Amino acid sequence: GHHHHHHSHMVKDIIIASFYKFIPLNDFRSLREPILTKMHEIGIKGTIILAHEGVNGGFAGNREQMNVFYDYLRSDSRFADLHFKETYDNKNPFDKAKVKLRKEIVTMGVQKVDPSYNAGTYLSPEEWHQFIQDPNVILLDTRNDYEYELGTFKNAINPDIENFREFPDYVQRNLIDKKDKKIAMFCTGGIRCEKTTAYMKELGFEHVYQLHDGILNYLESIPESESLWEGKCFVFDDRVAVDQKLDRVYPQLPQDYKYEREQK
Repeated sequence: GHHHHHHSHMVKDIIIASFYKFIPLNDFRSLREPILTKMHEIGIKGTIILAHEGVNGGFAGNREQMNVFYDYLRSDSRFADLHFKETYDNKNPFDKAKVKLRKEIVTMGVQKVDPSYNAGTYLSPEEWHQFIQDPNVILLDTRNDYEYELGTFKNAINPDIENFREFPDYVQRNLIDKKDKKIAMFCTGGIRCEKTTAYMKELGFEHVYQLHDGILNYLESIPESESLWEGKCFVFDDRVAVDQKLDRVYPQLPQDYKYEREQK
């Protein structure tokens, strides 16, 4: 019933969820207090970002805690189908519960980017695996410089940006003459590519593709022996990065990360 100690079958019994959803939230400001209160009651640590355009977050707890909190979030009909993508550790990688209100759930700094009309641009990990072996594909990391340096897909280009809002300028100065080229984009869990792909499609890019649910989805789906992933995958929490097995890198990476998704 949740009030009895019963250790998980797993040694890594802390669940770390990552999620996002683009859906208009007219009352998004009024959701902050109820969600935050439930995090406090249940003992969830993590950061959830709310905006008019939707929700994004990462948070952690044991299975009993996640059962209660998933159910709570999903009790809003607009969130009934939130997909919590899980990785696991033996430590909670978040220091406290935070809910932030923002202009965007991930800040690219461009006014009318509609991530609807992204239909046809998503590649599953299996499709992606085949797609990005083509040396003629422009394989483009959408992540920040600190992320790229820890690890990336084989042959991936680094846009060398400090913040996601620098991405449109990168497109404008580097890719505008390449609208008819195959361009494949990826990030940690998919959220940034939702905006980059929509933004570029509108600009007239005809062959832009994005890795569905990002690097973490690929690492879970593709066996390590075949994987085109190199190095470690940066994450926006205490773990700093995870390896191909989606485990916290050991020994622990320096935690001047810096972390949370608001800096992204």
